[PDB]
Amino acid sequence: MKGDQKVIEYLNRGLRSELTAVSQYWLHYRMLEDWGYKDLAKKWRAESIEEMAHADKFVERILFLEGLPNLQTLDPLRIGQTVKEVLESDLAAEREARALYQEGAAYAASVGDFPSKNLFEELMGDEEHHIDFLETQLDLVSKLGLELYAQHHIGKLDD
Amino acid sequence: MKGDQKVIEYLNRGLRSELTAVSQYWLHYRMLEDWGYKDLAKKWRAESIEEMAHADKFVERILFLEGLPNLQTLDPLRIGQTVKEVLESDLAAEREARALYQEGAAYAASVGDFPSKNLFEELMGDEEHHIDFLETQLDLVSKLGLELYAQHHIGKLDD
Amino acid sequence: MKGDQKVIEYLNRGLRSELTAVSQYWLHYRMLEDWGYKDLAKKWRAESIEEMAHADKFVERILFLEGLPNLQTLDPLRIGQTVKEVLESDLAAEREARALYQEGAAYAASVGDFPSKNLFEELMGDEEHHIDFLETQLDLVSKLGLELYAQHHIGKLDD
Amino acid sequence: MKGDQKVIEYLNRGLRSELTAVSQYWLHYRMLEDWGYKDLAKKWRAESIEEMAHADKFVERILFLEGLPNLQTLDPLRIGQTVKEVLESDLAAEREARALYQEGAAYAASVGDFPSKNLFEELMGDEEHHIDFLETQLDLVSKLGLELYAQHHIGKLDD
Amino acid sequence: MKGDQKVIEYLNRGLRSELTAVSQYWLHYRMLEDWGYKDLAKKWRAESIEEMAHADKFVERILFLEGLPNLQTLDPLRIGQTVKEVLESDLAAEREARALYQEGAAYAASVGDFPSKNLFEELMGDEEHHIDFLETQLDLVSKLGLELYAQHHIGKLDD
Amino acid sequence: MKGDQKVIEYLNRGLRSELTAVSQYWLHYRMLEDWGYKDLAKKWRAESIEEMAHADKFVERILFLEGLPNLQTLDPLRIGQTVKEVLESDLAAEREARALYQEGAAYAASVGDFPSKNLFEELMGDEEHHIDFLETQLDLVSKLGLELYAQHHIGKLDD
Amino acid sequence: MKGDQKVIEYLNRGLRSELTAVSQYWLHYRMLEDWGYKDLAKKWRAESIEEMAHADKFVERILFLEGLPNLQTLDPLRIGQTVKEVLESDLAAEREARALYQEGAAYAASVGDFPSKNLFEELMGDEEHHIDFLETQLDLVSKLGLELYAQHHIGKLDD
Amino acid sequence: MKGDQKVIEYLNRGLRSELTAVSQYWLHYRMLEDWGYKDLAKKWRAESIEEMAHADKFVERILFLEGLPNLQTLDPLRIGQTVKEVLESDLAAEREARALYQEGAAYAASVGDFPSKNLFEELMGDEEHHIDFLETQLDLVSKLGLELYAQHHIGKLDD
Amino acid sequence: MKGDQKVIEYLNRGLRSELTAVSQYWLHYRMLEDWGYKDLAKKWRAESIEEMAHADKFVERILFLEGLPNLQTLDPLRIGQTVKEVLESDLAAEREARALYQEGAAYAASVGDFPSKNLFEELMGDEEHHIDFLETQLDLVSKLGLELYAQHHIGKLDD
Amino acid sequence: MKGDQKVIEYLNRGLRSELTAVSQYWLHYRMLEDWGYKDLAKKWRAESIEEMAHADKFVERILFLEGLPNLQTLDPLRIGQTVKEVLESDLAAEREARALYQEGAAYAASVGDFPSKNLFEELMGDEEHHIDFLETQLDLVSKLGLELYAQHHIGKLDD
Amino acid sequence: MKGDQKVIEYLNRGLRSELTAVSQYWLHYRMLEDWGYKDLAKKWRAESIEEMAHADKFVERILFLEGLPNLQTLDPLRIGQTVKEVLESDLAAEREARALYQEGAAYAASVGDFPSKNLFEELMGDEEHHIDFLETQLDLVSKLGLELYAQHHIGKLDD
Ligand code: HEM
Ligand code: HEM
Ligand code: HEM
Ligand SMILES: [Fe+3]
Ligand SMILES: [Fe+3]
Ligand SMILES: [Fe+3]
Ligand SMILES: [Fe+3]
Ligand SMILES: [Fe+3]
Ligand SMILES: [Fe+3]
Ligand SMILES: [Fe+3]
Ligand SMILES: [Fe+3]
Ligand SMILES: [Fe+3]
Ligand SMILES: [Fe+3]
Ligand SMILES: [Fe+3]
Ligand SMILES: [Fe+3]
Ligand SMILES: [Fe+3]
Ligand SMILES: [Fe+3]
Ligand SMILES: [Fe+3]
Ligand SMILES: [Fe+3]
Ligand SMILES: [Fe+3]
Ligand SMILES: [Fe+3]
Ligand SMILES: [Fe+3]
Ligand SMILES: [Fe+3]
Ligand SMILES: [Fe+3]
Ligand SMILES: [Fe+3]
Repeated sequence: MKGDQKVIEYLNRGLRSELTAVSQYWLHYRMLEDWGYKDLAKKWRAESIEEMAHADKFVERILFLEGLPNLQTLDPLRIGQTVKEVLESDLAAEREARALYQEGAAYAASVGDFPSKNLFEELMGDEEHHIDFLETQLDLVSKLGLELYAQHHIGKLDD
Repeated sequence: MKGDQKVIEYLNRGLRSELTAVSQYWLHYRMLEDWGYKDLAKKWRAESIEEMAHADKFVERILFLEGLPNLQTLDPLRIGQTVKEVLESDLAAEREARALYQEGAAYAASVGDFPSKNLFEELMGDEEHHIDFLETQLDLVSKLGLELYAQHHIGKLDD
Repeated sequence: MKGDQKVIEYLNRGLRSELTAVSQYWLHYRMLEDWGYKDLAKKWRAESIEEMAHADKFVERILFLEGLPNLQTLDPLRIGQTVKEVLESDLAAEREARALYQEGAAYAASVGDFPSKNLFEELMGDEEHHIDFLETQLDLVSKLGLELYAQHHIGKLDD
Repeated sequence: MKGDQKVIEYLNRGLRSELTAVSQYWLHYRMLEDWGYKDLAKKWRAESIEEMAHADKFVERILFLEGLPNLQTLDPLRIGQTVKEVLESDLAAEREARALYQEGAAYAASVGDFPSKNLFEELMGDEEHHIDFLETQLDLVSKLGLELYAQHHIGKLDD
Repeated sequence: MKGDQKVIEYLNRGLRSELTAVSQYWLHYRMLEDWGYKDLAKKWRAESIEEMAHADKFVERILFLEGLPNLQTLDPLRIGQTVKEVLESDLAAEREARALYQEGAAYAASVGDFPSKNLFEELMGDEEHHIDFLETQLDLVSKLGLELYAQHHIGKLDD
Repeated sequence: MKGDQKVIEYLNRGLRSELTAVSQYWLHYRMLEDWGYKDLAKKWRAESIEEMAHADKFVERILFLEGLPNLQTLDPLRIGQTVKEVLESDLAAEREARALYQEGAAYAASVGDFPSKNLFEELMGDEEHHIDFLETQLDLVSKLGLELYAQHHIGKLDD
Repeated sequence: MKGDQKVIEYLNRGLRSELTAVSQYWLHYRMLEDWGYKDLAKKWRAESIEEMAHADKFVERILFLEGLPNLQTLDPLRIGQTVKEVLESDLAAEREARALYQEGAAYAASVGDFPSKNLFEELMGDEEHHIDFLETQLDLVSKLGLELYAQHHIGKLDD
Repeated sequence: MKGDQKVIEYLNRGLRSELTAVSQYWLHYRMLEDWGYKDLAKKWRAESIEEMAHADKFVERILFLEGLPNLQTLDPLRIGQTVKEVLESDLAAEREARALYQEGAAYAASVGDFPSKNLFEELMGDEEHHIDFLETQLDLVSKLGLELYAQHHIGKLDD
Repeated sequence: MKGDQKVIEYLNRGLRSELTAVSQYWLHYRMLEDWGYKDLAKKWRAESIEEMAHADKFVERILFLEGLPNLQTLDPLRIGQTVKEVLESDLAAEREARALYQEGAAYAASVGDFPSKNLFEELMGDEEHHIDFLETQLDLVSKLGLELYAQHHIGKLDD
Repeated sequence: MKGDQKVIEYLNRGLRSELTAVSQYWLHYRMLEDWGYKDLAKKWRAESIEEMAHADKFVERILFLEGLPNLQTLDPLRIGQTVKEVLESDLAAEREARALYQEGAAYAASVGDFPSKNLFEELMGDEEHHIDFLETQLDLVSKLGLELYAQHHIGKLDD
Repeated sequence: MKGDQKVIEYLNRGLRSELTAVSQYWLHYRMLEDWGYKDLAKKWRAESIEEMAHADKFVERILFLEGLPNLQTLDPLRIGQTVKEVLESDLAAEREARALYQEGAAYAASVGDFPSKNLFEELMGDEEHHIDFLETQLDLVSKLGLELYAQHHIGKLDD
């Protein structure tokens, strides 16, 4: 069905945001695993897979609206080299995603593309849940210190 | 609860749209069965039953808002006499439904009737899924030709 | 995440509305049980627990937006002393809740806080379902009289 | 059955005390969840639900004794801004509940209302168990320091 | 163990009160069955069996305290000739049982026989639950009229 | 085994009584169903089948005693045209059956045919149970009025 | 159904007999338990519950015959203070019950009330089974002496 | 319990009748098996075991009534030497049993020993069922001839 | 929570009383096993374990009230050298425990420590059940002689 | 079987050692629970129950050897008031138990009482396992500090 | 492995002891069965089978140590002709076995054959368990008399 070109543009900007989140969370999952925080690594793997679903939803909507999904590039990655830097890096990216979806939802509503508006509003609520999670971890690092926070999430050793 | 009269009017126009879709999909299901495309007939039966649910949701909302649901008339039916004409007939009807729900949702939002707005936005997304399906079938008829497309969906013979 | 102060205010006004509904439905459940209408008492218990979930959703959102949830006060209770007065008391409260959520949803939409808007629109639809229920009971009391209506819902005696 | 008016006043004071504890524990559950202490949040949610049952027990006894349960107001809430302050706030409240139920039980015994006396004595023992739990948490904070105590109860990360 | 003689006299008075309630409720169960109110008959059969357990509890305590249980006589029965009269007859009896157990409990406490005090307080609470049930049935008769109340509890016809 | 001729006569008079009861209850079952009292209709069907068993027991005994069972005629039917007339019609027939079996049992005892006496005494007790049922329904119609009595037994609507 | 007045009198005399047996067996069950003969106590509990069923059958028949069941008084109790006196006390009561039922059955037969006759003949056979049991226990006490007889039935100690 | 001496005499005459039936049916079972009519032999074994139960019931009643059961002698056996003679022999014995029980039941009723009367009336009905069976077999031999009747009941050959 | 010092002294006296009962019953269990009365040994083992739970209840309450539980000493043990002496020794001890808990409960009530009062009243009732058991065993020894009583409880031989 | 008197003395000294260990571990279990170290409390409860088994084994052996078990007194308790003092207190007691059993085993071996020797050698090995446990906990407190050690064993909060 | 000759001698003396115990317990099992004490017979059968295992353990060890097991002769049997003589006979034999194993264990320890020492110490402990059993039975015969002791163990009659 031919879609509004500017909505398609916002969907492709959202696709690039999600592809950045997928790789930034996956690399941070494998860095947390390499550092030995196996329970933090488990959660970051699961968050990267949640963003993979979001990327797919954008690809599907762009094709339905007869646009061309662009998966060639990502937004710049932010790679942390301590557990606190990983939390901070992912929080900054997720704030930028939320603001993009707020703008995409308002734009789509202004042209009557309510199903696209509802996809951006659904993803904006999911990114505020990711933000809540990341802010909470940084709250614990502030109140307990980074070493008590991270030690709690080392996890179990493999068989 | 007494509703906005113009919202009730949009809900009754949507009810008439859905009653037309129910009968137009059911007659096309039974025409596809009569022609021998039993897998296409199965899908059209299921789409007619999805529109029956949509009609019921409009009847329920109109009564809650103390209006009088009107099931006496349908919009003009479009009856195809080849498989491609059936696809084209149902696509034209479903585009008209989507545009009605886009307008009903915007109107209800402008008067603060957010539950009615959300019913129209939910049905608008479901009709874009029906549109996607119908456009895809016409894409296959364009790329393969009608006879290869239809032959694939003849289905199994009855016991 | 720091939220819009006026949205936080609407969420706290909604929290007070729900805390009033929880206690007003719970007291009416126990009054209906004391009067012997055990099937009406069962339904009012379940409605009070639905409003407990709504109160919790407001507390969670206010904290996420870094506000301070205020559970200290309720709106004035309306306590019925006949079954019809209980129906009327709860209907008047639920109409006031619906109108508050309609205004909170419109305000949050105007500042781009779409997840808060969607929480108010979800609760507004749930309160219209509660309104529908309460209006229907008062319709039956109007058409049958209070004693036939209430006698039907006396229920079973305890073992 | 018409009850002693002063016993009904103690039962209503108890109802206010429990309504305060329900909301103080629930807000503290959601604050501990917001801060990331998910095992402390689980336990405060369960203690709030224990106080909801106590509130219900008072509403039921007041109606049986033909009084009017008053759910309009709470005692002043004490909201803590650190985990230690939440423990201290709830301990102060629960000490005041215990002393009220000690007095309610003695009064009801002095007028022969032994079923009400036994409700106040049952709830006094329950509040001493709550007091023992909160004193134990403060004892751990005193011996280990707040950060070690609170880190132990961060809990597991959500799927 | 040799008991206080006056506590054994209160226990025997209680035994007579329960034997009266067993027979008054059983005759009323069979009268309600004879009249055709099979759901009211089921409930009075179960209340009679509850009073049989109370009678047994008194026989057991009297023998442990080395007294002689007296089952020879009952208090005067009150037999109702309409459903409302059966409710009133059993309410009057149960008010007299409650007042006896209030006095038995106070006496036994004053001589330190706390296990007997606790048997009388347990049975006083049970009789207040019976009193609450019978007051509730009379409340329904007052609000709906006897015929609507009794018709609801006719029950099902036997296979 | 050749039986007493006069006992055989009483057994054949009892067979005619039962054949009348079978058809009078079956026709009243189908009249109650036609009028919409489906729970009364269920009970009357079951009572007609109980009388079918009684008819068969008479046929079996008459043949054992080498008599000729006569199923050609019935006693005059009493057909009610309101629910109260159906109750009254069946009560009058069942009183006549009971009196016949009382006389048959006394006659058979006077000639030493104790197995026939015991068949009449067993059926006389079963007809007093049917009488008890019918008297109870007429008691409820007297105390509640016919419309409250019958409305309670309308039953459930068919799928 | 209006019954023979003198049959009703015999049924009420039988009801008083059974109410005496219920309480005399229950008190002897609890005396045997208090003395430590737990297997004798089990059997006496079960015999008291058999007499409770017999009392109920008299109440049901008296109401069917439109009489007034009288549960106000018992025949004089016979309370044993050794195991042999308990056996002797219950045997004397049960002989008096059997003779009453023999007379009630003969009277009811003389007026044609065969269902009442059969209730008295059924209870007379059950009381001869109780007599057989009690005579057998006294036979064992005669042949073995009371202490060997009673020691065998001390039973098992409670967990 | 000391019984009526003449009732005891009738019970002992009935015991002798049953002991004769047990042995006469058992010998005929084994003669029918020896002749090869295995289905007739099965039925005669089962009838002999039914008479064993009847003999035991007489022994039990005689002892309860403090008489001395006499199992020393039987009534003269009638031994058939063809299948028809076996049927005829057992029919003549069973007619004599039925007449004895008719007289025993009338005698016991005349002295008020209703439980003994009911044992004789129960056995008289069971012997009329045995008579019915035996008369039916002789009816088939009369209508089909002995060889067709007996051939049908040869049965299956043993593994 | 800081407790009343004199209530803590009664709780410690109770703890000493229970520690004495645990060891007196356990030594008596092993003496009855040594003598071969295996069913009496099973029951004394279980009563000792009941007193272990009572001891624990006192240690828990004393620590909650911030006292120091004293397990260093026992009251003087009474060791029996025959089965009758073991019964008498344990009865004397349990009478002293019961009187202590009667006094502890009255004292705690007089200072408003109702949870401690209720622990002493619960244990007073439990010790009256122990007293009833031991009095019953002595009653059997008095009526049957010690050898018949003890032989019944020798029990089964081990595999 | 009459045992060596000095072996019996060593068994009674061992019984006193175990009774001291039972109460010292049980009081420390309840102190650790009161302080909030629920996983340490679980382990100390289990160790106290292991010592209860050891006490019982001494009672059984002393009775077999015809001695008199003495449970009247304990060795002086050592009560810790920090987690490290509890570990130290129990280690000092368990070293004294091990040395007693080493001496008892050598003595019993010198008089040929090999089953008693093997009971002391079995308990000496079990007390070295308890020593190993306690030394390991004190090793962790030395290497990590008391607060890290104890925080790890706080455990889970109760439902 | 070639063993110490004197250890082999002690093992063969122990084998002869066990073969004597096997046959002496088996003959006493069958004498107790013949006299009718079926529960004593069951226990003696099981004890004979325990000694069969002990005999086998000696045969196995003697062969491992390259000796020649000698099963040709037994020690003199002691055959009781009353239940008390059977108990006394088996106790005297088992005391002699225990003393032999005490000496065998000390001898084997003196030559370093610790596995043989441990076999003798294991059997010495098992024979002290058999001694305990037998002494206990003789204790019961002393306190109750032989006839009360033996009557308790007559057991159940065979199907
Ligand atoms: C802050 C105000 C309250 C909040 C946020 C709240 C929240 C909740 C929630 C979320 C549940 C369901 C718990 C679950 O299923 O896991 C619940 C249960 C319950 N609440 Fe409340 N509640 C509140 C006030 C009350 C009041 C005022 C009463 C009665 C006076 C009450 C009585 C109950 C009872 C009895 C249940 C358990 C119901 C059952 O298990 O069937 N609640 N509440
Ligand atoms: C009117 C006099 C009484 C009547 C008609 C009566 C009737 C009954 C019936 C029919 C049951 C069996 C209920 C069932 O299984 O559904 C029963 C149970 C019982 N009755 Fe009575 N009863 C009477 C007096 C008593 C007395 C005087 C006592 C004791 C003082 C007693 C104690 C019990 C107990 C304890 C049971 C339940 C037994 C169990 O569940 O194991 N009853 N009674
Ligand atoms: C004579 C001193 C004692 C002896 C011989 C003893 C013996 C025993 C034995 C053998 C058991 C396990 C029972 C079974 O599993 O069948 C046990 C259980 C128990 N004991 Fe003791 N005990 C003694 C003192 C104590 C003391 C002083 C306390 C507490 C103050 C105590 C508290 C318990 C509890 C609570 C259990 C049951 C534990 C459970 O079921 O989880 N015991 N005792
Ligand atoms: Fe995303
Ligand atoms: Fe995200
Ligand atoms: Fe649709
Ligand atoms: Fe559609
Ligand atoms: Fe709500
Ligand atoms: Fe609501
Ligand atoms: Fe509370
Ligand atoms: Fe609390
Ligand atoms: Fe009661
Ligand atoms: Fe009651
Ligand atoms: Fe019939
Ligand atoms: Fe009938
Ligand atoms: Fe009876
Ligand atoms: Fe009886
Ligand atoms: Fe027979
Ligand atoms: Fe027969
Ligand atoms: Fe205790
Ligand atoms: Fe005790
Ligand atoms: Fe130990
Ligand atoms: Fe240890
Ligand atoms: Fe051996
Ligand atoms: Fe042995």
